[PDB]
Amino acid sequence: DPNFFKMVEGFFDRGASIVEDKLVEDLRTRESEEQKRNRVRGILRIIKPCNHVLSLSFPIRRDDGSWEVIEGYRAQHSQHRTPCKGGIRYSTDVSVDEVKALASLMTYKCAVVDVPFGGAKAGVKINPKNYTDNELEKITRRFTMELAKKGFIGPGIDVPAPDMSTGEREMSWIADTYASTIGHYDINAHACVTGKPISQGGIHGRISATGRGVFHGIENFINEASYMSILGMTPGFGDKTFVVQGFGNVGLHSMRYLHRFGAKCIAVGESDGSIWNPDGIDPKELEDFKLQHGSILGFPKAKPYEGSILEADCDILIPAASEKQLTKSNAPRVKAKIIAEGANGPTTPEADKIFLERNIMVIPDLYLNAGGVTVSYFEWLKNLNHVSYGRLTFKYERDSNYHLLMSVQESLERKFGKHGGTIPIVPTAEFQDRISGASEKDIVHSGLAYTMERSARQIMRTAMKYNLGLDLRTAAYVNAIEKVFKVYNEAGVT
Amino acid sequence: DPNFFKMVEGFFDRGASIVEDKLVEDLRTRESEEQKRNRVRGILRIIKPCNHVLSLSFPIRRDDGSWEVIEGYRAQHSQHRTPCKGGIRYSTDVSVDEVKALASLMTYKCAVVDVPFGGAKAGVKINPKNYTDNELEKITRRFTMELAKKGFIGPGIDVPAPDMSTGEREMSWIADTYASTIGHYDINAHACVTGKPISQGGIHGRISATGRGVFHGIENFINEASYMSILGMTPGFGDKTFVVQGFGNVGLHSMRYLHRFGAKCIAVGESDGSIWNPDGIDPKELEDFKLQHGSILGFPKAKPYEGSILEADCDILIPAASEKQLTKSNAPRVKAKIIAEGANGPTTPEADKIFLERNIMVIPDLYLNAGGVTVSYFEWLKNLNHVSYGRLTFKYERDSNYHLLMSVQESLERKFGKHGGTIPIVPTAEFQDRISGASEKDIVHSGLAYTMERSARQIMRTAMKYNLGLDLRTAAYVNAIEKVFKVYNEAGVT
Amino acid sequence: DPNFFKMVEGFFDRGASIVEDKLVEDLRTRESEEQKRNRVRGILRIIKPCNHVLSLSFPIRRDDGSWEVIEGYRAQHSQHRTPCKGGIRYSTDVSVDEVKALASLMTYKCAVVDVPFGGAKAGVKINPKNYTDNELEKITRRFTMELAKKGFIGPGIDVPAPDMSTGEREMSWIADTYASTIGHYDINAHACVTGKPISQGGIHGRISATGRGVFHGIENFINEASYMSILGMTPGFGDKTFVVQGFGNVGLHSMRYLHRFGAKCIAVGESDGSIWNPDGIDPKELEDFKLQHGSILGFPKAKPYEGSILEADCDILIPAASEKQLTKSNAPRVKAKIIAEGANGPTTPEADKIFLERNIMVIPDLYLNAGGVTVSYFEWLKNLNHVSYGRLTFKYERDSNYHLLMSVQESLERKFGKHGGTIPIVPTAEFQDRISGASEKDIVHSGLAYTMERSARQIMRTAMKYNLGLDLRTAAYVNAIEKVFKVYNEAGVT
Repeated sequence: DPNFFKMVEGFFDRGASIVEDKLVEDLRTRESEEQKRNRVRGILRIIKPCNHVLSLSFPIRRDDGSWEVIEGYRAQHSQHRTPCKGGIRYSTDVSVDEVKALASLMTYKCAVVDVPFGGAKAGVKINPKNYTDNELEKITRRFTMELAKKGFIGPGIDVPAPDMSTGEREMSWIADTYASTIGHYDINAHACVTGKPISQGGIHGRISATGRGVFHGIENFINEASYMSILGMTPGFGDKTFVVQGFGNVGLHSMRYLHRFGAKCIAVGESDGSIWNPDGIDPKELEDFKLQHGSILGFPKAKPYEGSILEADCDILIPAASEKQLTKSNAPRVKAKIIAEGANGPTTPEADKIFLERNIMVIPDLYLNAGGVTVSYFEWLKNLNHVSYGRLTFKYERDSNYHLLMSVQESLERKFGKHGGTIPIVPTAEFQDRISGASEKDIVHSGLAYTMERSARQIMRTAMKYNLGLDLRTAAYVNAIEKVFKVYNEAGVT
Repeated sequence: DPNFFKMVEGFFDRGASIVEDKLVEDLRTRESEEQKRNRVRGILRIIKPCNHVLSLSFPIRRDDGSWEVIEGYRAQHSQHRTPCKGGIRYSTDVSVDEVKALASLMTYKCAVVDVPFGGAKAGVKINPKNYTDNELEKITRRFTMELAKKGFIGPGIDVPAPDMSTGEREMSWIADTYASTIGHYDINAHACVTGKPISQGGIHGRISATGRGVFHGIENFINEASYMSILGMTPGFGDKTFVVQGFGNVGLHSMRYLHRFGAKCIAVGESDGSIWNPDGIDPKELEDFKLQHGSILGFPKAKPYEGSILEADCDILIPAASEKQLTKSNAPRVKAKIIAEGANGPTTPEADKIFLERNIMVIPDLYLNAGGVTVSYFEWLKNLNHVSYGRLTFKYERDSNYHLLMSVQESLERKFGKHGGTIPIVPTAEFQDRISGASEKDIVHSGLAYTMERSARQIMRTAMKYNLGLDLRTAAYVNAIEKVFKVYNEAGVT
Repeated sequence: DPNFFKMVEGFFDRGASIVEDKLVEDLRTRESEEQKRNRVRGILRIIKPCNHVLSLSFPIRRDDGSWEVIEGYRAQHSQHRTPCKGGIRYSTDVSVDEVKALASLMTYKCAVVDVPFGGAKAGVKINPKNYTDNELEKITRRFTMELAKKGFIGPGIDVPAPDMSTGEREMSWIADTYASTIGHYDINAHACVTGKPISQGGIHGRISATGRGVFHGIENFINEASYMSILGMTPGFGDKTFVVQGFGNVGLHSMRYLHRFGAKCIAVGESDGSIWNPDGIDPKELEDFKLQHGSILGFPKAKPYEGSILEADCDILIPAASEKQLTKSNAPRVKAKIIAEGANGPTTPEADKIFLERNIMVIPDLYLNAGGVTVSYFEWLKNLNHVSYGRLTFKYERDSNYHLLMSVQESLERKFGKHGGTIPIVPTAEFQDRISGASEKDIVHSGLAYTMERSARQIMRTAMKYNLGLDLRTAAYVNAIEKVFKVYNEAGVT
């Protein structure tokens, strides 16, 4: 099993060759009179590497007293985009290659969903379990101060992002550290770091967002008639059967939203055990069972599944919090029509080739897991604006709606109101509840869904343009590479 | 033919006398107990001059190698407004008076359309044709660095604007130079310079905007019944006949939009030649003919016009990219009912007096050519916000519209739905396309049209207030002078 | 042959063990009541690593046009000292370990001679010969801009230093780049980079200084009676015979100053060839012969030396611009009484052990090659002061001297001047020339000699304290480690 990093480098090279074969044909050819093959190759070679990587060896004092050094790597992929986003990870055995490849992946993920951010990644070689909470807080504070003195962390340059390992308390600590080290003089200093708690300007519904994104992404490919016909199944709006690997938060939200949309979860797969039901599993009952018991096994009115969850005859299979569980041997054996990646690199490229051979759709992880990035971008914008979304406009919109309804009322009474009185002023119960229950979370949901729909449409158009019938991952990579090429090409280079 | 600069100074003096005769009567009289004639005269004398003018003599190295100096003049008219906008021009024979008068004109143009910007102008004494692209890039970079070291260019102080001579590539170079010289640390540094390409945060539809503005401006005066009655022609919404001088981009967009609105272009005038048709000329066919041939002469189903395009019996005459083509002798000879200025100073003040004598409407250029300024201001705001307009609200608005339609559906089924089913949920085909095709360009168009309508209404009110029946240019100048007077008078002076 | 970097790490560990065995005994024991062995070990572990290392992958455009990336590594060892000095090297096959070990060596070298600077090193993976002068200038400018945006280069943080590969033209380019990128607003911005040309505030006599330092260092050990008696030779002020390996600038200045001091150079060794004379070689004649011919072979009144220059029966042997020419086998064979290192790592640690066995003195390179660092520090101070040294005081001092002489004159005439007139007012011819020829170069020479004498005295005291009879290198390393320990230990740690 090759590392994820050679995986990313190969994906970039594969997309780069295809996009280079096309750019020199249509626009780069008229861009300059001289030969453009070398010019585009040079642009691609400039795009490939990560611009900045820095290593910090900073002392810390343990609770008992050790005075030992901690090594932390910060990688900023590029400064084409000035504001960058970078997740922070506290894990043993991190490398400089770790953060370089993750920064490249992050900048491409921001590119595909049209989020104006560069890619970055911070990795601290430490085991969070071994060290106490106070020691972890001191490590975070020291790392933040050292990173700030070097001019990396900051609203203008780089915004931290919460990885699965890091909680929001760490980011409250990071925000306090930045406020102390650099100062709260600037207005934009409030938007220094994302992932903040709600009282600190934090966006609402952030935890569900990633899972929510998955629920949208699959939807955007289910609605398409062409791909569903190519696969050979009818579009499964409500009759689709899906199973999920693992019980992560993203998987939980995804299965809840799929059940709300009408889909049925015939089985749930997890490392500890698998649960099988003839028709479906209740998301709320399963969630309560998991929160109390701690394991999905033993669910009432359910029989544990025997075998491999990947090989089940489901319409959709969603691997979540999984790394290379579906191997080269697994791909021919599985009969799932659609594989939707909820985690990073759930499948091998050889398995992808096998899927292309057997005409099993793979939906790229890069498009799916960008909901959290989009919502973090929205939260950054909210922190910059310093206003809850729609605060000044909710009553204005509802007054406009009521006035429109009253206008329809008066017009109907004027024309057809000679006998009796017409009452169109009454709103729909769902619409009335939405008007009364209007909040910023609705705006965030609408923006996330709109961004996901646009990204899916652009991915489909790119796949059609380059004749990638089923290799959606390559199409997404080509789209990201084309966008980055464009920004760099027309941006002046000193 | 007097220079445009004595023209501007005389316009300012003419407006200043009229506004001074009025301010001391109504509000300045109660403002202070003592004599106010001298106080208002002092305010006007302070308003008149340009605050700052700076000359740079900076070395450049030619491709062959010459080591020769370049002289560049930067004029900021005033700092009453902190953010200023200033166009950059690369032309031989520029002067300090050049940039002073152009800065005064720019600040007045920003004032009339309620754009919160001061006036500025940069002029570099050089011939762009003689020097190669690399030499021009080096000149731009050196000029930008020298201007930045003196603290003129910057989001807070002064934002460059694209003149007809300068392309967007020069402004990409200027943005890169500013990012290098001062740094990308600030968030607002992204909004340092307007006119950026779309990938860099550039506004969409900028090229058409100026022409679009013309199409709106004339409209805002066609709809008015009082002025049309005074002229003596019926309001020509669709039966108006218009001709244009030159084939500039502004003229092209103006004639296309006029044809879409229903107006007919009986003839097209250009320096190379003129084309005459009995009824109209197709904008798309003429545009294709011009792009291929390079000259409008020889258009299919058209006969070249013999004589002077200015003297044609058109309802509307639009000079574009023209300087004093309509002289004192021309004004009595022309029979066009309306002259709409698409360029700076197309007509002489003596010709304006003759037009007032013969009751031929002149629509001031200051109000017409401000569409580009307004759109540049919108793009600056977008760069500050770092968000495409309406991104978070499009789906919310369309969901609200669908909910309103469904509410009307349910109410109609409740009242008149005893027999059959009513279907008001279906939107208009045009409305449905607009909902599906919603984008930022629509918002920019709406904002530009709203600003132009407001400016036209204020100009009409000012003209009525000061008894300027047909001298709309003087009314616009008086309005701008009054606005500037107000900002300065009630702002504290150290 | 082990790398120089394992050499430095082993030297640091060897010194650290010895200094740790002593600190816990005398001062650290009273510093804190609890156990101090672990405390001192922790301090040493914090001291060892380099705090910051950053890698830049920046694009450049070749003259033909290639658009290819350049990798450059910057290592700052620590910030215990805020102003750091770092040499810049343009050489193929540089590594991050390269710059880390060189930064550690530089900070220790600054520590031994009491120069308040931290250690740093910049290494660019490129071949200067392949690229043209314009390409090299562009590489330097791009590297400087990228390093400045990250807040490394600057008077407060890090000052560049000229390596043997880099000329002063590169540093003029670097100074211009820093002035453009950050700005000349600050007074201290003049002192951003050392190694400047004289017109730019550059110190005089910088080129000779390193060689001059060698001439002082050996002197400071020749004058000592104890070490010379231990070796078993009489102190050779004028009868000493010395030979030099290579014909570097440091070697040239060293041999010229030794000849002026009265020493005789019986033979000169170089890679191309060796020249042998019974008594001595004229430095000026040899310098002219080398500048014209390009090789020392064929010198008039000289016979080429046959054999190995290292094995010659000289009193002093000075390797210059040499790397591990004296190996383990060489050490027993050589009969030179004193080996004075003019370059970095001329000898292996095994050869050092053999020298200790055979009681042949080795004078550490760290103490010898610090003259250039000291003079660069003096030049930095001059740039900060913005005044040539002694400008306001030369005439004052000479007036004071003349007044003292006249006072002695008058007193002698009062007491012994009854008969005749006494003339003590006349100064010594050498003293009169020095008074007339007073300049800043004399002050720089005096400061360099004073610093070298103090460093030699401290090294001797440290060697006596720790019972290192002949291992002067270990004594110097222990002294540097003790100084760094002190600064860190008594400085507060967050």
